[PDB]
Amino acid sequence: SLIWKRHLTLDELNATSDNTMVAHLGIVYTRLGDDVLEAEMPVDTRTHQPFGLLHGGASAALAETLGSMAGFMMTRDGQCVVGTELNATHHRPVSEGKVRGVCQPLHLGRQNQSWEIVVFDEQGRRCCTCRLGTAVLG
Amino acid sequence: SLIWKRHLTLDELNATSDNTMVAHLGIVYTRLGDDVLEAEMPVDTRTHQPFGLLHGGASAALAETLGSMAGFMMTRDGQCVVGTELNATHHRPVSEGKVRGVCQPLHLGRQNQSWEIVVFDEQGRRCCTCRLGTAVLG
Repeated sequence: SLIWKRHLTLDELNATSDNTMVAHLGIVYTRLGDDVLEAEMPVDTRTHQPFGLLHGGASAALAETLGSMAGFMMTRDGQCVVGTELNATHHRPVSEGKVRGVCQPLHLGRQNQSWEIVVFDEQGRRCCTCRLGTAVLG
Repeated sequence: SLIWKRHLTLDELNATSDNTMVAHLGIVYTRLGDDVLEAEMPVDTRTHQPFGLLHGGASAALAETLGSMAGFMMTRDGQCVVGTELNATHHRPVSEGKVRGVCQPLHLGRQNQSWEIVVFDEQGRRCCTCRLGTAVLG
């Protein structure tokens, strides 16, 4: 079932990243279903931590990016959304290729929402589990 | 697939609650699958907050109870687990009847573990989403 209130295309979605942290990290929206939003991010110099692994901060940023956008797509003209609470558990390390974030809703209220964001490595293994709470300012 | 390393019956599981907070709140283990554990808890004077609704602290207690026991059945003679990090998002209110918590693994490590616990009201509606990290000692 389609849940989105705002109907946009991937090209339009990616156009919002221009000149923001999203583009600075190479995050690209890659899939938009009826009730799910996906984006991929590279594991290189821009998202690395000392030893060469994926920085725990990059995964967090990817999650915050997806939850905010999905939340936005659930609002109507004149409304706005803002990320209020974030938590994340780092299960496994990643050192090469790209990771893929999958965002799905857990609760959709008219005043606030809760989104799940699981991050997988190119082998399909879950490397990070996050949850983001948002507030609608509409 | 069977994940448990300790094999116990629901009868044995409930017997461990004697003289603990689990029994004090009337929590009962109600289902044990290959890779899942469930328990139910009453929504009454024992678990209410001053305004007559289910106390968020009770939902949190049900979750820590579930993740801890599942963590325990994941260890062998001599070893032990301990809850280290817990978070919870309260989505919807409940005031009567009972709630049901469903616990499943997110990550099973030789040293760490991460468990998902979702709590539903009698209508099958999600009322709270939690995640508990646990450490395995030995």
